[PDB]
Amino acid sequence: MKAVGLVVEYNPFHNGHLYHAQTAKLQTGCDTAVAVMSGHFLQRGEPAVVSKWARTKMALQSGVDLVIELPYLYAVQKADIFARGSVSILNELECEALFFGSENGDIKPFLETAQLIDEHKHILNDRIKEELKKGASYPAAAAIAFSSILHTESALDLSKPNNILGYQYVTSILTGGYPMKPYTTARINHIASATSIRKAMIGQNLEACLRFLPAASARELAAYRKSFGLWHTPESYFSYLKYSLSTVTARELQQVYEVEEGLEHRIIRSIRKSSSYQEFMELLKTKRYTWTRLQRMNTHILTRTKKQDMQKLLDNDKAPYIRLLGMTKKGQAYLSEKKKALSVPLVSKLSSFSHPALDLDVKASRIYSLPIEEPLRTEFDLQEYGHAPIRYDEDEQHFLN
Amino acid sequence: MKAVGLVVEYNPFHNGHLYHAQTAKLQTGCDTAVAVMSGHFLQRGEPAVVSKWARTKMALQSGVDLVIELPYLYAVQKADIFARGSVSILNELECEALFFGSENGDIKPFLETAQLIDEHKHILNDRIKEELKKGASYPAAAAIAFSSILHTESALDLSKPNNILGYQYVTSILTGGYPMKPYTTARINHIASATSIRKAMIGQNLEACLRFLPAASARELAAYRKSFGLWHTPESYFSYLKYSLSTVTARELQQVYEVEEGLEHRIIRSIRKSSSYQEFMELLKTKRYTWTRLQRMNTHILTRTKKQDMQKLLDNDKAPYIRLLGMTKKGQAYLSEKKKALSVPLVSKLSSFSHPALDLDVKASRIYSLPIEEPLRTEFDLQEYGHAPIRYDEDEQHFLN
Ligand SMILES: Nc1ncnc2c1ncn2[C@@H]1O[C@H](COP(=O)(O)OP(=O)(O)OP(=O)(O)O)[C@@H](O)[C@H]1O
Ligand SMILES: Nc1ncnc2c1ncn2[C@@H]1O[C@H](COP(=O)(O)OP(=O)(O)OP(=O)(O)O)[C@@H](O)[C@H]1O
Repeated sequence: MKAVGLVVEYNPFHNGHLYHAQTAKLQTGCDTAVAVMSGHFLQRGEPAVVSKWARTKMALQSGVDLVIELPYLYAVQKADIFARGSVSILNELECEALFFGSENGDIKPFLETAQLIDEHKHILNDRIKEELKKGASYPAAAAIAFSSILHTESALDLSKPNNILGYQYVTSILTGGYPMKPYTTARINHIASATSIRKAMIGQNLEACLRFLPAASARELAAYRKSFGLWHTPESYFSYLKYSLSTVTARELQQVYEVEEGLEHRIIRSIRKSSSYQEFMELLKTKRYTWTRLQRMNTHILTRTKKQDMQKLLDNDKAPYIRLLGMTKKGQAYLSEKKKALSVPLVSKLSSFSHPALDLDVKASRIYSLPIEEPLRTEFDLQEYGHAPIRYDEDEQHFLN
Repeated sequence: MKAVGLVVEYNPFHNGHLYHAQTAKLQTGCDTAVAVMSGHFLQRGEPAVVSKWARTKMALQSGVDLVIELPYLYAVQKADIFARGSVSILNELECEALFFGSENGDIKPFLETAQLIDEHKHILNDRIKEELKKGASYPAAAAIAFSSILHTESALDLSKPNNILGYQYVTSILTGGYPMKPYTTARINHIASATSIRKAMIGQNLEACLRFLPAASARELAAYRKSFGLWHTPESYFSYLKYSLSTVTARELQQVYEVEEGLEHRIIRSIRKSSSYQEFMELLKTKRYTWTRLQRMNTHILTRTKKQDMQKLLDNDKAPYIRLLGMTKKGQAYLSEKKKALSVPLVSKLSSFSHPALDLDVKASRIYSLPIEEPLRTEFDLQEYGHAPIRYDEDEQHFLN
């Protein structure tokens, strides 16, 4: 038996994510779907509207076999590091394939571009050279080099988000040396975006988005809103970011991952007079910082992650551990087969390992749950250490916990 | 001009404080009352019920001519350190008189006990070490070495808080040889304890205290809760203690003022499983910590005040500046008469002067607004800067700002 990897934030799990998990198998030919998922803070820098334990329960019912956490180390990063770490994880798990979405059903222009950029990298990087000399910025210089080779209309659209993610997936397998086959199909009960679906529940109104949500999801959601009493938004953390930037020194704020040299001063001026995450971000955005990148930096400023430590962990060539959130009986079976071949530990309960990348995952949790009104917060906190992998039986509805 | 020094924290200012301010000017023959008081976080360790700005106005309308902030540096401290710098600042302002209420209306056992203990201070450390070398503990060997004297019928229980602080103002004066004469009287439309009042306001009673609280003071409290929607309590900050203990390693928390070696692990461990600030404490209790010492510590954790910060600042034998919060007609002329005499910065606008001890007070003023809901909180943080030091017209009630 053979495995198809999916890189997913599942924010939340909806019918579209279903179209992914089912097409993957049919198109690749693998009877096993393994997803590596961003746990509590995602690639664009925002918190998951629900815990990674809940979203696991949803995915395990909707056709994913193994749910592995994408360590925070790799998860809050722009696409290439995100892809590098997530593709390493799928590599560790011997997935025969990688199934990623774009607005194209075709895996070809991802391929053709990759080599082109793979082979021209010298020409390219020598072409970035010449341009800085003319006094242009680096993004300028980079844009000028790309366009010489890449203005041939291939045409890979490096705008459409998930295509960028596709390119870096294909990229990472290529410089990785992984025996992995990238697949893909076109994105599209017509299906809704995860975004618009989020606004729904955020408006307290989860009823709008139901037909777009698989059944298992709605309950687990309703159960999560019933269990812990909120849905999680970025504005839930503003109060704690405001504490963070209060209790730090501009020398200390310089060392937080993604705070570039000099910005820490602008950072502190803005936060004092910022009455919302919205306003704060409004005072923050620069030419040097995209919207999303600020959400990333702000999340780091939330977990108080230092550059040096982050540099330490990125230097590792492979995922430090395999963090097991959940599994079906196929998942369990696929795992126990390959487990002996896993070269890094397999974490199910947190007492089975100690690594700096994992405290980071645990810390992210302890921060993530802050919005839950006490005592309800503390019950939640028992989960990271408490919650053992969630086990579903595809012979319907058996959770064994 | 003659001024009487008042060492106070008005939380709130009650009938015991109003009587204490009028008898201050009566019994000490001074035309002016100068108060040094804790701004936002106090000696007992807890947050002020209401901002230093408003509590100032319960004082100016109750007979205090001048109000200076006791910096966090001295304010949140053991009673030996607290008394020292309060007295230090009142002597800086050239107060010729000091006035404190007490469980012992008698200064004489205070001047006795003080003059008594130094006469023997060699006899003590010997009986201490003689107990110490015999395996006795610190407070035991001291309680034995101290009960080797003083233990006559005199009482003056220094098991009583007022006698403790009172002995400590007097000690700082004698040991300092200040030209400032100390005064005391016993503790007695009515009069209650600020604490039994406080717990009465937490018990959803305000006008209940109107028997036990003056007009201005009661006028001032309502308009606060009106604007910011709260009275500040220790629990209110619990979420920020969780959050702050959730980012910090053992080593770094180890470096926090008043965190004893190895107590970090217990703290980090205890905060996890505590769904209440009260629960957080019981777990933390070890005989080397009183409850106040544990409350004082939770403050230094919140504000992230470090041992090296503190000891470096505690070391000096003078006060770093005079922060002026507010004043009367009388108070102004006194500040104008003694202005040129101050050997340290008179800080009216915060803009004028920056000092690490000053950095500390503002950091505490930012931590103080945190339970306040925005947009109010963002505006509350305006007060530490663009607030003209308050001024009030003694004769027929006018604030000039
Ligand atoms: N309707 C859909 N059609 C095709 N692929 C989908 C669909 N919904 C999700 N996927 C795929 O599922 C995987 C995980 O999705 P993820 O949680 O990252 O959402 P997303 O596609 O980024 O959301 P959005 O569509 O709002 O941009 C990705 O490979 C994604 O392309
Ligand atoms: N009712 C009272 N009788 C006598 N002295 C008082 C009274 N209230 C306050 N004082 C004195 O006024 C001084 C300033 O007190 P502070 O503002 O520190 O409050 P406190 O003494 O902690 O409160 P409490 O009055 O509840 O003990 C203290 O030294 C205290 O002894």
